[PDB]
Formats: sequence, C-alpha cells, structure tokens
Amino acid sequence: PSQKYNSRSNRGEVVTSFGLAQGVSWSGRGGAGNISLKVLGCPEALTGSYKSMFQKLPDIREVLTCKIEELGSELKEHYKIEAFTPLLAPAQEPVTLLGQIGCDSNGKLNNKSVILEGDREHSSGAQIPVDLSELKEYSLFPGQVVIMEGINTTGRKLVATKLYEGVPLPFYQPTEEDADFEQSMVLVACGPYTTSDSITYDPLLDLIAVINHDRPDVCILFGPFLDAKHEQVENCLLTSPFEDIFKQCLRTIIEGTRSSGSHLVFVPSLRDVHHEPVYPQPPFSYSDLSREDKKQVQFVSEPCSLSINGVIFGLTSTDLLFHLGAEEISSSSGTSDRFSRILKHILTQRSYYPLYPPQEDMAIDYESFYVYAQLPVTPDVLIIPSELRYFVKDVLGCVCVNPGRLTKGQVGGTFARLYLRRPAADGAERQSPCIAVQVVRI
Amino acid sequence: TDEEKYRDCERFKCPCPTCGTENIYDNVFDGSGTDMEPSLYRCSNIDCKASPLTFTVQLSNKLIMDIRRFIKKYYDGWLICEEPTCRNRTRHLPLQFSRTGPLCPACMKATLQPEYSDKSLYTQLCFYRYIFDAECALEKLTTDHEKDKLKKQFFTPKVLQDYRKLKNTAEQF
Ligand SMILES: [Zn+2]
Ligand SMILES: [Zn+2]
Repeated sequence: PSQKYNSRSNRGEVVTSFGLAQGVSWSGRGGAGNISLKVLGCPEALTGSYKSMFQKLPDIREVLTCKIEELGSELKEHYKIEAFTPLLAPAQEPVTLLGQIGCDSNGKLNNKSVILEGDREHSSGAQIPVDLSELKEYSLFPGQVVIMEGINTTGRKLVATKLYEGVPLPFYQPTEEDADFEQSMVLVACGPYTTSDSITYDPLLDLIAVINHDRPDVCILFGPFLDAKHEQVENCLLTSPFEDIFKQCLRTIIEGTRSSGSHLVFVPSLRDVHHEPVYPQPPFSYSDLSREDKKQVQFVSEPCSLSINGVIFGLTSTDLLFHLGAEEISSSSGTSDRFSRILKHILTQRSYYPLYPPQEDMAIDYESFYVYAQLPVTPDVLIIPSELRYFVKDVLGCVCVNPGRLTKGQVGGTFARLYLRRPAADGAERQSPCIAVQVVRI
Repeated sequence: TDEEKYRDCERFKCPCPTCGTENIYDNVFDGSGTDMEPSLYRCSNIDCKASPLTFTVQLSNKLIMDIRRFIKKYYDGWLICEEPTCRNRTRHLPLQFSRTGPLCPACMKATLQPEYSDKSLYTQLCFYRYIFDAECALEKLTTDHEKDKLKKQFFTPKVLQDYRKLKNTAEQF
C-alpha cells in the first residue's frame, strides 16, 4: 500500500508563493485571542412554502428564468441599456439581446454551436443561433447569462458584434471592528486523504502533524473524507458501515488536533459516499463532541460563504474549474490565461456553479441552488480546490486559491496556507486582506 | 398489487462477501408457503454456507451505493422527445414551454419527457424498502400460525432489527 507516498522526498516543499510570503512565519497564535467565524448568506423571499421532494420541471424552468432576468436587470442598469429586444424579433438596426448561452447539441461547445436562449419575460424562452465570426473577443460557456449586441435581420440568427463584459458584485464593506482583528493564519486542504491503493489515511495523519506544528488559527478541510470513487468504497469491500468509517475519520482529525487550538471547518463533497449526494449539500452530521470540541469544530454546507475575522471566504469543494474549463470557448490572440478567464466567470455570474447543464453526474436541486448557492458578494478569498494544477491568482481583486488535492493517485499532493490582516481604512479602496499564500507539498 | 407496482424496479443485487456469487433480492421471503425462508437466510450458491444475515454491514453499504446511483440518475435530467420520429435526447431543459411541458428544440412540435421520472425513482426507493420490511411481509400472511412458526424460527428481535436497519437505509439521504 501507500508505499510510494510515504517514501516521497518532496515533503514540505513550497510550490507556489503569493504576496509577501516571506516576512510571515507561517505560525498562527493558535486559539489565542479573537477569532470570529460567521457563515454568510443571501436572503430570499421569492420562493414558495410548499416544496416537493423531487424537482418538477416547471420549478427548474423558474429558477433558470430568474437567473437570466435577475442578472440581466442589473447588467441593464450598469451598462444603461435602454431596452432588450425579443430574440425572435427581426430588425435592420442592431439589437441588444439578453439570454443564456447554450450549445445546440449534447456535445462540447464550439464556435459554431453557440445558441442564445432568451429569458421568458422578453423572449418567451426562444432560442436563436449566434454567429461569432464578427466577434473580436469572447469567452463563453453553457449557462452563462450574457447581453449581446448584433444584427438579427431575419430573426433566426444573431451576428454578434459586441459581448458586454461580466459585472462582479461589490466586495464586502468592512465595519470598523473588522479593522481591529489581528493577523490570522488559515490552512486549507482538500481530499482524498488516503492514497488510491490504501485505506491507511497516511496523508491525513501527516496533515494532522502539520496542523499541530504550525498551529494555524483556522483549518478548512474539504471532502471527500470517505471517497465514493475509491476502489475499496465502490466495490463495497469494506467491513464497516460508511457512516462509521466517516465518523472515525472525523474523530481522528478532531482529537488528533485538540492541542493545536485550531478551529476546524469541515466542508462536504459530492463524493462523500455517506452524505446527501445532491448539490447544494447541507452540513455533515456529527454529534460525538465534548463541549470543548464544540467550540473548536464547525460543520458548514457546500458551497459556503464564510467570514473569518472580517475576511470573506468563498468555499466550494466541487470541481467547478475543471467542469467549466472543459466547456468554455474563447478567442482573442493567445496571451490569455485560461484559469483567469474561468475564475472571472465565477465572479461575474454570481453563482458557485454557473455551468448549465452541469457536468454529467453532478446532481443539482435547482430550487435549493437558487437559495443557497449564490455569491453574497465578491469574496476576498476564493478557495476552489480542483483536479487542475494548484495555483494562486488575483482575479478582479479576489485572491483565488486552488490548493490542489492532498493526494493524487498514489502520490503526495498539496495543501495551502494563507496569511490575513485587513489593512488601514483609507486610500485607493481595495487593499486585499489576504497578505500572502503558499501551496505546500504534503 | 405489489408484484406489478414494483415490476419495472431494479432488483437489489449484492455479491456474497465469502463465495463471491451475486445474490438477488426482490422480497423479504424466498420461495413459497412451507419451504419459505427469508431470502437473506442463505447464499444462492449452494456450496457457500455463509448467511447474508452475517454481512448486514456490507448490504447496507451496497444499498447506499445503489440509492446514490438512482438519485443521481434522476437528477441527471435526461429528457426525450415524445415524437417517435424525433426522439431528441437532451439534458438541457428548454425555457420555452408548451402547454404540456418543455418544447423539443429539434422538432418544434413535441414535448420533452423525463427519461427517468420522479415516479420511477420514488417507486424504486419504495421497492428497496419493501424487500426489507419484514414486519409487513409477515402481516401479509393469513394464518397467525404460519407467521409465528416463521417468526419464532428466523425473526429474533435482533434479526428484526437488522431488517429495520436495511429498510431505513433509504432515509440517510
Ligand atoms: Zn455465498
Ligand atoms: Zn422533438
């Protein structure tokens, strides 16, 4: 088993650095002082009080229309558009159309298959193909709400001449108290936590040692903890209930890190076999906690917008990057950074999962999605662990971190550490509270 | 009628942790009248003397695996056109609805129907609950003698617990 992993020699290697990574001892004060963890949300009062337990198509339709209409209403105000024309109304003069990008087939989107599906309010949900030959720049993906300008003389095709750019949400405006927070160190890690050939969770034990040594203020651990895709889980070869193995994993971490004084924040994954398989997911259920542990452990949902010492964190365990990246089409020149484009889409579509339809096997309850998977504000930090290579990019003023997985196959993975401290109030506003980030090898 | 209600449902399959042969379950009981034994009493492989009742843990884990599969199948949202000449298949729900539902974007005169309906999923879950509802399979016996001889022979308080457990594996999700 885990032979390869335990014999690794890269241990501790810093593979990526962001900010003033040097000038900070990657040590937290442990449990010391004021640590304020608040879960954020997007209120809502549009949804009815009688829900069925299996989605009705008319309900999904409703959520998708509102997605278009709601964002379109904001974009229209921002770009001072005067009027949206119905997609099927032919005109000789240029028109401004609002709709959702889509593909005309079940395949990958390409510069010839783009279609624009209109909102119900203006176009009764009609679709029209879009010609991109005259479009100089564009980045599109299925599900993307956009405002396009072009010529549609017959009413059966839009020759796009302009694609308005996405507009992000404002950042969280800190209160005065938030400026009174001391520096905090946050560790981030995502599963799997065991190599693909063993169930020894050696990487997990190593990560626990790290937490105790560095004693970070907060640890955000993303699932899977008991991976549904692990060979031994899938073949039902295990000799204990899934729920029990899961609790043990949690126990090991909660107990094994008691001395560090770090606050643990557990985020579920759609791959956690024992847990609800539909997205968005509710928090894990774990009651076996002392009253001390209860002040040290937190179970949040997936996705989750979390405030840590005034700093807003966008958290998702779902591989949105890999999913969106596989379906996006672009065109400019070639000096473009793919991931920055994808991250820009996440920050401009205001959702933790804008891709629609979703990757095939991602189950989404759209009515829940509407209520719990929207972005409340443009986060200060976005943690999007992916199968893609680890990285740390600043996109639209948001530090986006992909700490990668802790384990990749039979080889060791990586995790990440951030240093935070919200700066002094005045000056050209945006002063990222995130001072430095590092992606380290486990 | 229970036989027809669960006629199209997928049967619960789980391989013997010992001999390896795939056992199939469709009812609490196996066989008829007098030689009726709880299906979970013996392996289907006659050269395996392991009792499935001994691997309740492995069965529960398998049910979870299966139940996930069905819920994910339902949520994939595959839609298929009702027009035999079209049969367009998509996972993209069109915002353009006709009087009876999504309008097929291929032919523009037919409605798209869910490939795996919510009623099929619900029936499937009810089936997985029915094949382990021992109390119910026993109340479906006319004579209290047939039942109690059986209740005394195989359904001890512990075995009844095992069945209740599997039967409720359904709501963990
Ligand atoms: Zn057997
Ligand atoms: Zn059709």
